[PDB]
Amino acid sequence: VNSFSGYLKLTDNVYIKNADIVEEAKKVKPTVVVNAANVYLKHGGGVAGALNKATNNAMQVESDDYIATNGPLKVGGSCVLSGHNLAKHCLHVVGPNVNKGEDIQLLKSAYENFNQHEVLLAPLLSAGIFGADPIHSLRVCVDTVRTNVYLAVFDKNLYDKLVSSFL
Ligand SMILES: Cc1oc(C(N)=O)cc1S(=O)(=O)Nc1ccc(Br)c(C#N)c1
Repeated sequence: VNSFSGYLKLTDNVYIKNADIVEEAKKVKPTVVVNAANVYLKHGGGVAGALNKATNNAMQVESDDYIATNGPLKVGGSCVLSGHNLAKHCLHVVGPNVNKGEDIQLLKSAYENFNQHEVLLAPLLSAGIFGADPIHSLRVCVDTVRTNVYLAVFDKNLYDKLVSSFL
């Protein structure tokens, strides 16, 4: 038994809730929150900017030190950093950004990073301002992640569309 509440069961291991991932992280303080990162860990907008804002920019400060030491991530890759006030850890995962010309096949590789963690709070990857179809992202998630994933979908009209079209 874990502390996630109000989620709809999608599979044996995938759950989905119409909620704001930041407000969810603040309430649950999960072991792992996933950030929809870019390879530079530049948290301007989307989930990244919202998570970073909720950390009072501490996420960005830590991220800049990480990049200065290690260089950029790979598209499809990840790194584990602090969760600051939101979670024990933040798993920064780089899903391909369609609008930037990044290959969509890399979405499966991105979701494979989730399998290194028993339980995660996560957004959908590669959707929103990353430019790919959210129904597709949910399908890849369900077909790739084997650990327990709690998906927070803030967009009300999208949440309903994802549930109603889920096979
Ligand atoms: C409001 C919304 O729209 C879509 C869509 N395909 O239009 C997804 C979402 S989300 O907020 O619920 N989760 C989410 C996940 C990842 C990213 Br990156 C963003 C952004 N930026 C948002």
